[PDB]
Amino acid sequence: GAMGKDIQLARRIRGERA
Amino acid sequence: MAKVQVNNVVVLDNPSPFYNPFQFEITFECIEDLSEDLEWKIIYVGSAESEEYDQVLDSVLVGPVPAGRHMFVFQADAPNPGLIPDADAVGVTVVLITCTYRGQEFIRVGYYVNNEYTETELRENPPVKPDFSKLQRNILASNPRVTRFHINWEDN
Repeated sequence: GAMGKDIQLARRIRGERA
Repeated sequence: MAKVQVNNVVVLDNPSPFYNPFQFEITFECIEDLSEDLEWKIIYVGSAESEEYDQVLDSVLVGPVPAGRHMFVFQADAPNPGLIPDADAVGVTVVLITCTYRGQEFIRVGYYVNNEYTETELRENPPVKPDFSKLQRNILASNPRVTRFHINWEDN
């Protein structure tokens, strides 16, 4: 499952929101 | 050649009730004259278990202004508690303020929002199910993931 919360968020911030 | 360079961000919504509105006292320097409206948006990761849940608390539109370094004060009512999963609700999450000019995002304050119970008992031993009503958003100002980009504020 998505246990790595940090990296999930890192995705969205780095360039996943846009 | 950017028109807005956000510099400081004095988050007021430091660890407070999850039903307290996200309060961001951002100090940005409008580097140039503006043509369109500036779209600061707060995007609360709806699920740090699934990022596509990213919710939108508010978006403030600062119109065409002839530069100027100054502070404005963001606030936005909390997200939908039903959107957040267990591991995210009583866990780490991010709420990013992507300043979006012309639909082009040029900054992203990925403020880690650590959602942890308000009541000491619940911090002592977090209830298996997430209580968004007992939930306190600790906006990790010690960990602002600021990702800013360069956009064409023009039509070039």
